[PDB]
Amino acid sequence: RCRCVQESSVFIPRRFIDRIQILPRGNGCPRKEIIVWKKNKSIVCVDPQAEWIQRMMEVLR
Amino acid sequence: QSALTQPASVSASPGQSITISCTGTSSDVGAYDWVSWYQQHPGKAPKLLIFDVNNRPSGVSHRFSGSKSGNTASLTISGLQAEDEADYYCSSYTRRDTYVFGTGTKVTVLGE
Amino acid sequence: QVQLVQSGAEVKKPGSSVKVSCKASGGTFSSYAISWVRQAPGQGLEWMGGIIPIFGTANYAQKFQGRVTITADESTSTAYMELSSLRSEDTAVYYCAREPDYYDSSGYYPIDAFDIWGQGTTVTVSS
Repeated sequence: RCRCVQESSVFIPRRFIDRIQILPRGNGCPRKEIIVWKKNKSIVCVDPQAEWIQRMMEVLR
Repeated sequence: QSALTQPASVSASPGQSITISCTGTSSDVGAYDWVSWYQQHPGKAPKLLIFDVNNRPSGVSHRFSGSKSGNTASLTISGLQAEDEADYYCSSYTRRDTYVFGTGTKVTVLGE
Repeated sequence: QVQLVQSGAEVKKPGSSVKVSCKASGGTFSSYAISWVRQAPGQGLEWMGGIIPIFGTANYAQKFQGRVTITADESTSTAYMELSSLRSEDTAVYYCAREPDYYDSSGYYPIDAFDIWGQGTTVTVSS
């Protein structure tokens, strides 16, 4: 089973992030899941579509 | 301008342990663990000693330690030696999304 | 050799502008943020502003808004700091510094600290 029920493409600035978890395909979920743990303790799922998240993965070699 | 409060000077004999306080507000130091410490030698660039209240980057000696209680953060230098004679600055991020530095503390090693 | 190489010493007249360069050597700007900090002679460290080159997002300290423009070219890993309307108080050493990340199997963790500092740039204002 996947962790995300919804996904947002909105830009989350560095100042509001605690951690970004990247979950690839498999382990119960067919899609790639990008989970953002915010400083305000809320957990936000981000669309692997968003340009800002694409630019980040592109550099995370 | 709205700098974090640090004592101007902290001094002790060689081998002693010293503590440097850094007082801010609930908006900065008091708001989160985004508090770091810097060592600056005369005519040199600052160097990171501590990040996230008490974390040490690779190369920084176990003699340097950090802690935070309320609106005050602290740096502890144990086994004080002549190489520790420098200026010390605390830093914090703010809810006004800026960084703010402490006024600085000159650490002197006292002789005989 | 994983460092931030800054442009040379500058001597400027009061009222003129100064553009300081900060090039990453032995690394890239990556997902890191780059901040600009200054230090007047015999005085403390002062955060001017910062930029996240990967998104072009820039923030400035209240005191420096309108006087300072911070830019970055991610393709060359070079960051710039332009300070206008120079005066006696602007005579200082200007440093660029990296705000790093921490990564495990648990994820990406941003670090609000300056782990890599440049050698500094001396900017002298004549009068």
